[PDB]
Amino acid sequence: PTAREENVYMAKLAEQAERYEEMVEFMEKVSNSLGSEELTVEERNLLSVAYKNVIGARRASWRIISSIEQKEESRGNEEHVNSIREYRSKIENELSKICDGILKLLDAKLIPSAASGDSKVFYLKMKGDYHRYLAEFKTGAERKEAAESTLTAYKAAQDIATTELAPTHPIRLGLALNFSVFYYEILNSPDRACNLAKQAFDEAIAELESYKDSTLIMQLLRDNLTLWTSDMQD
Amino acid sequence: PTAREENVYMAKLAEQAERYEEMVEFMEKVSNSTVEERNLLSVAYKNVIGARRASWRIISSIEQKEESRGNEEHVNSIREYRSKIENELSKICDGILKLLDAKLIPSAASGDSKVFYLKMKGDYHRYLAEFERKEAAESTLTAYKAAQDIELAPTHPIRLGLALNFSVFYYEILNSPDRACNLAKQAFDEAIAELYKDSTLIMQLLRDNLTLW
Amino acid sequence: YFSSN
Ligand SMILES: C=CC(C)(C)OC[C@H]1O[C@H](O[C@@H]2C3=C([C@H](C)COC(C)=O)C[C@H](O)[C@]3(C)/C=C3/[C@@H](COC)CC[C@H]3[C@@H](C)[C@H]2O)[C@H](O)[C@@H](OC(C)=O)[C@@H]1O
Repeated sequence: PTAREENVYMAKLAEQAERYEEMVEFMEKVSNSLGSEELTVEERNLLSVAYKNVIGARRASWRIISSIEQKEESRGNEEHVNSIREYRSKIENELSKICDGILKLLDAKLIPSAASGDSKVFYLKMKGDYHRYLAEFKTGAERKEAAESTLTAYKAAQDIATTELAPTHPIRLGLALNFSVFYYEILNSPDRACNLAKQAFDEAIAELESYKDSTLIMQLLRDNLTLWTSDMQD
Repeated sequence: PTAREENVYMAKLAEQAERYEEMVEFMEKVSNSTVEERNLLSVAYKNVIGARRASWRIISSIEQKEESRGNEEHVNSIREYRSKIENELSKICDGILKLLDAKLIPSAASGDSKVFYLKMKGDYHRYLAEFERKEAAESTLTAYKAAQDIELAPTHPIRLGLALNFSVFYYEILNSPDRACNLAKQAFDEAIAELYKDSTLIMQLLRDNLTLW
Repeated sequence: YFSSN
């Protein structure tokens, strides 16, 4: 029962009990004890799932605050808007730290120490995810340089995915799904989004490792495509 | 737009954005100076304590599972993690019990306000009774008793919410389905004889407890 | 808020 086996196990207790912030701290201590050695497949997923649930709740709250704000601004009730603007500012500064916490961990050790192609596309995609989450709320010059880092990290992940990983590889299908989503809402290009996610979907159908894991993304890819292609408006 | 009005508006943003810990703090200042505000402080604290207790149920299940298999070292880690979770339950219950004791319960003027505050006292004491327990259940029965004594129709929600919360305290904490059902059956039929969307929500939950008990 | 992973 080493200290590394202690924190990997204690992360599953915070994961099972929805104590995700502490689950991040446990996996953070797992990473900040390694030189040029990378995390195992489970430890890799653990940390990423831990940060996923954390940033997911913060994002949900931000979308809700932005929506209520844009209604009060649509009404013109200014004394309420100034309060929602201040409240959203607090949420956005947390998101800065949450993305800073993983990006400065991806940039420091996870990406350089990635040896296999599976870990390269993994940690590269992760960078794009949290840089894309910054582009959701950041405005002005920060948004431009955020989507720059989102597009740059997603592209390098695609080079490694298209030459080393198989089309049905989860790490590759998930990369392409996030890639298409980045095109649709952040760059507002449906054809750049659809052509990337149609290309990646059909190469998984043509080629077809248990695919229950992959087909979960294949159902989320086709769902995205189909609803986009529909002429109706969100 | 007074300062008290801003807290009611600010708690709505915390209530809507599923950020419940701050809603208690925004409503905490308002108390240190209405019907909706009474619900605002109740709902914010209710979800805060609900999140912590649910984690403890799975932790106790995860720690009892390892004791069944026999993992003294794994069980030690779970019990230590459980102690930190229980330590949070004391601070969350300490704030609500101190808020009601110092100002809320004493300043309760109407009879409908006295039942609602003493019910929260018995509720937050029942949270202390799940994990000292003899005093917690004592303060739980003492709070639930005077809230039953203090003058309204059974259909009124504060009475039905108290009768359901009190009927559950006897079943799980005191292990007495006889005296518990007699409280839920007496409170349910008295609401049907006198008879509501807010009241029937508890009336459907009163039956769900009795029909499976 | 389209699907993502
Ligand atoms: C380790 C903890 C848990 C959450 C139980 O692991 C769940 C799953 O964790 C992995 O699944 C990942 C993965 C998911 C799979 C698509 C499906 O997993 C399950 C359990 O159904 C869902 C998650 O979003 C997760 C963890 C994340 C990603 C994400 C990673 O970015 C770097 C993009 C794609 C997807 C990858 C990592 C999936 O491979 C594994 O590949 C799965 O096992 C196999 C054979 O694929 C395992 O079931």
